[PDB]
Amino acid sequence: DIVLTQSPASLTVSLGQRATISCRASESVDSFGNSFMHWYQQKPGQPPKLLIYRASNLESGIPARFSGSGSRTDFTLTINPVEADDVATYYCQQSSEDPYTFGGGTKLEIKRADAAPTVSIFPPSSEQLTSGGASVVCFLNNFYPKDINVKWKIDGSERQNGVLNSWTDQDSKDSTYSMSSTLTLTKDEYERHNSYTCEATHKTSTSPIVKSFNRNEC
Amino acid sequence: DIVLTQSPASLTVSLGQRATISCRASESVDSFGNSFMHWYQQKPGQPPKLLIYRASNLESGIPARFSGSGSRTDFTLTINPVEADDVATYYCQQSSEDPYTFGGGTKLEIKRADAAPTVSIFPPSSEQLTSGGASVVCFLNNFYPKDINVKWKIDGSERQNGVLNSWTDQDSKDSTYSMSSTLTLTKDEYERHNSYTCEATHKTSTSPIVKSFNRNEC
Amino acid sequence: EVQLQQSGAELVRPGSSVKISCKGSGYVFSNYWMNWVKQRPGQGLEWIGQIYPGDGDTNYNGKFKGKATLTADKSSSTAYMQLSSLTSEDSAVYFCASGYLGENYVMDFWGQGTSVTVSSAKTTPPSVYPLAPGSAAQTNSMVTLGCLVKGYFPEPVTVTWNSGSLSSGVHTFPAVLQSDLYTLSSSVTVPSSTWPSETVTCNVAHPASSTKVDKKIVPR
Amino acid sequence: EVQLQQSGAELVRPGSSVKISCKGSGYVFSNYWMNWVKQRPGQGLEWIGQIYPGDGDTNYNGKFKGKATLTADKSSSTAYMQLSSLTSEDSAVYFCASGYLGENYVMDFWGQGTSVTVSSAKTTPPSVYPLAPGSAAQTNSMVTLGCLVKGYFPEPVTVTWNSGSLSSGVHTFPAVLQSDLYTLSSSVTVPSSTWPSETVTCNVAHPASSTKVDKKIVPR
Amino acid sequence: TVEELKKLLEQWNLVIGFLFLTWICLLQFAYANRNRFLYIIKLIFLWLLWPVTLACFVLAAVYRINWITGGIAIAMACLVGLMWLSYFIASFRLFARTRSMWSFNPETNILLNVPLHGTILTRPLLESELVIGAVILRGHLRIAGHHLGRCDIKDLPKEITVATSRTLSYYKLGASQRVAGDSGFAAYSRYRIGNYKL
Amino acid sequence: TVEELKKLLEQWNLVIGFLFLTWICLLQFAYANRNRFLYIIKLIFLWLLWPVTLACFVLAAVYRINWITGGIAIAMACLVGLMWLSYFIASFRLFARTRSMWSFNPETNILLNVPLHGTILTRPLLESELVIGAVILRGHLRIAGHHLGRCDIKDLPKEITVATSRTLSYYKLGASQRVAGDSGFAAYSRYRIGNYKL
Repeated sequence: DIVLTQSPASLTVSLGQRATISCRASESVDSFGNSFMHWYQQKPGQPPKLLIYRASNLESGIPARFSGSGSRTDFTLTINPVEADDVATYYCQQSSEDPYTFGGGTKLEIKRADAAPTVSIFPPSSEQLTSGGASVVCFLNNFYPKDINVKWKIDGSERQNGVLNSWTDQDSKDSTYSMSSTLTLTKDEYERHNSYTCEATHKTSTSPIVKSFNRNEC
Repeated sequence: DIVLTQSPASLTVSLGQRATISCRASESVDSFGNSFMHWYQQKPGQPPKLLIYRASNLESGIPARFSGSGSRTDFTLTINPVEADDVATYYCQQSSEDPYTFGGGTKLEIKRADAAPTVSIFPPSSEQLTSGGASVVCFLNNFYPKDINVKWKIDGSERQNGVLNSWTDQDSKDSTYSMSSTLTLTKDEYERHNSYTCEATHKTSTSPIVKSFNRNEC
Repeated sequence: EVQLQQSGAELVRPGSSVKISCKGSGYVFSNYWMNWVKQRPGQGLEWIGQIYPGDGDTNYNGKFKGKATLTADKSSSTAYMQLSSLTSEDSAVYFCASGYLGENYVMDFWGQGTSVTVSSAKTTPPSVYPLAPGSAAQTNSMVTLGCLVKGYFPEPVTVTWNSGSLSSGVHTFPAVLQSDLYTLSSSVTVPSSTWPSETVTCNVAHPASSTKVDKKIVPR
Repeated sequence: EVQLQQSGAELVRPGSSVKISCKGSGYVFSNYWMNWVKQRPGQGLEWIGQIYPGDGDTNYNGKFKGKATLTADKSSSTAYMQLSSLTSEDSAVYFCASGYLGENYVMDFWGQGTSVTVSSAKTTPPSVYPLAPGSAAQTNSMVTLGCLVKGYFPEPVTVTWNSGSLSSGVHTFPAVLQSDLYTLSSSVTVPSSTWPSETVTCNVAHPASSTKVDKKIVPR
Repeated sequence: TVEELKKLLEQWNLVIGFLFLTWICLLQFAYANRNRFLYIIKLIFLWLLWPVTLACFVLAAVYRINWITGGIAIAMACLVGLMWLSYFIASFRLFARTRSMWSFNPETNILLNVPLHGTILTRPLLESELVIGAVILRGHLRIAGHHLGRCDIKDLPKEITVATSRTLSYYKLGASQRVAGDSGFAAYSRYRIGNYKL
Repeated sequence: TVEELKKLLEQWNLVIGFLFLTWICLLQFAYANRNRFLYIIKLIFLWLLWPVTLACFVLAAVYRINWITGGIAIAMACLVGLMWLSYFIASFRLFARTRSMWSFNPETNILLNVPLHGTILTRPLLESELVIGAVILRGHLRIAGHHLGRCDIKDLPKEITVATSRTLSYYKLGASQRVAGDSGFAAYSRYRIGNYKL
């Protein structure tokens, strides 16, 4: 069984530059007169899409921006122009022996300009209250890069438990990120305090953006 | 230009027997390694249908009852089983030289049991009378063979002029014939006599079948 | 499914010119040959010439060299044949054929045919008259009816019964020319129980004069 | 146009067996190979085995030898994969791929994927709650709304807005597991003139529990 | 000793002229696709001159003018013996893989073994390809440009391509397409190069 | 006169052994599709031994043991001269019809002259057919089982097939079919065997 290794595991490139992905192999991949090396592109939620077959042939329906290199020990996938729709995970596969082992996978990232996050706090609804609970949700949309954290405090008491974070994948249009922090608590304990605020800090500014509300105006 | 000759010009065969059509040629038809001889079947009102190409190959969609013979001087189309739908005119064509000359054409006839004609006489309609004329029509349906004639007489006076005969082609189901004899005359001259009758004689009986009427009952 | 569709009927005065159309579908029209087979009403088939729309190469027979001109258009996927200096001899039916593999020496599929008439006689609408057994209706085991189509020009005319719902025991007799006018007859037989229980009709369609007649027949 | 269509979602208890379906159209199914690529939710792709419906020849990887059984039916033009002795490790998404020319070493076109979950947790219908800026509606240049889907199992769930007529400024956040239940959130932004001029709604479709909810959101 | 040596020299001149004529005939017309009779004749001369060549070299080695020509004769003898044994080894492996008489043709190194209707038809090949196309053209199968007989789209779902050393490729039916006529496109893609011989 | 005749006989034995080695090498490996260098070498030997064969026959004709061998030598000389002139006539007609160096190959009698993208690619043919199929197989044209390069369905609407004597067949594009991939079926049917040469 050939153990395919990809380097790097994650790569970030500026928009307009070129990307270089290398796939190492355990033993010789080239068969008698053939290479049997393939490169696949998989978007989250979509099946893998074949880009290069036999390490030197472009797949039909694929733009000519993808090219292959290497011979019998290494294989390189090169994308000279990179676009916002090129964000995916790239895999390398060998088909010279019975076990069709796949590569480790390389996630491609796009380096774009910094964008300030959009902070919006949503108080719990009456349907949640009559259901038997109360959950507050903070939305952070259109921010970059990934590195961001949310601080939750109620009446000056910072809370660690009950917060769940969910990061979205990179968009194919503006290449920005979106994250949501939800604090699910009980109804009675929700009304035991007074203030609920969402503080989001990012590397784009030293002062975090704060959204706050109370229960005495709703 | 190759002058293709077919023999016989007309052939009749009993139902269930075999048919043999021969196409003579002026000069050698076979080219360098090929024959370029074709056989076509054309029904009245329909375009020619190719049966055998290269004088030895069956056309797709054609029943296997058609076969070819001969080489470089003669070509024979053989139909071992003959059916009621095999009535048509068969042509032979050469494609070895620039002029694609066709054959003389052979009309295939089916020999069936004798059938007595159905004689029906139709008096002229009132619409014809008010139009300005009067034409009587005699219909002879489901008879065999082709040889038949109609005798027209009015009040014992046999008439030669004004009668038109139209023979129909052989049916593909019962292989019988149909003919119509129309006597177109003027309205006043139509009423100048008394009787109008249609007498049809055939080889199936020595006594002709007569249909008669008068104007004093209509 | 490859197929070939031609135009309808053409009636031109002597000395004029006509342009016959032949188009195909379901295949690359530019890589297939044409044959343009001519058949006189009384004589047999007669080859005219070939044409290749891919490069415009045209081959002729010699007798039609100058009489017939073969042209093709790749954008419209339609082949044309121009017949100039037309006389009464040119009155015939023309068929366009092509091969399955695009060859030129084999004719596999043909067209429905294009009838061309070269005469100075003007079109005359057909007159339809009924034909019934007026004498005594001859109510025997099987009685027959008829439809007369007299005084029309030029060919052809289509005769059916009750919009094609009665195709059993029908005999459409060929028409004969008489003083520049054609006379056609058609006879049909029906069971004695069906007539006159349901009034049958004979349909006449003459595209040359656009005379659509649906005359129905009744007992005297 | 060749294509491959699989089944929907499968939820089986541990120790049971599942039968995944993959069928193709537009090509001769008996002359094309399968690949049955397995991808864990956190790991990458993993080849399982091939099958040729023409003669029933099956090749395997060795790790799935006995775990997976490849069967195909020519009459129904459908390939099957049986996974027995299922555990929590087998919870993954399986893709079936084939080549344009029917080869086995190249995967050109794939399927939409079949998610299989191996757990003892029973299905729980989702509960949908509205999310609005209750404090002061924050009527700034651009205001956003949200739709909360909490307490459902298992994956997946589809969230759209007004039957897909609002696809601009929508962010469907991935769900996270919490006490055998998933919580999903979705945020959408609208111009201040459109809201609350037209009452927008968030649609939720959970085929596992057949809970079709069309909850709409309004200002406090 | 003057006239008899000249007479035998003239006889040898006539003999070498005859052998030159046979050489020219073999190199000009003796081919598998040109003249089967002359191809078999060339094979017979090869098979009978290989041991004659070896014997001539060992005879020219046992005698010598000096100990220089003897080494050259030994080298030529061992070289032609190595070529002889290598040709037999290759032909025997080829005839153990397939079951055709084309295994002994020096003109061909790749052979096809397509059975059409129970008879394994053998046709030569020029290159080893991943996928081999096949057309019908009105019921005349033409796999790799080789006419095999009359068939339609319902072909054999297996092909084998043999080579001199290993390389027993296995193919299968795939990508079947039909037209308005009786033609086709169904090709064969290789899926295994193992399980040698039969 | 004993030892020098034996010495020259040994020299002739070594010479005939060397010529036997060259014969075996030419008949075993010298082929167009096996070794181009050895193919050119075989052509060179043919071209240089044809006049040498003629000269040897006329030399064996001018001398004789009786008036029996002289007639045989004359017959052999005229036969090889006829073969020589016939080969040159055929090759010159072939090279006047096409413009390829394959016209001088004795192994091939039918040649294809398909120009792909401005260069007339020449490939050998085995039989003359009314229609010649062609497959693409993911952008690799394989007319008559001959790989010509990278192309798709938009081919050349003309082909010419030359033969030794007359037979300049002209072909044209036809029956073009596509699949889900980048393959094809478009074949070429002959429509004229006239207008020889160019």
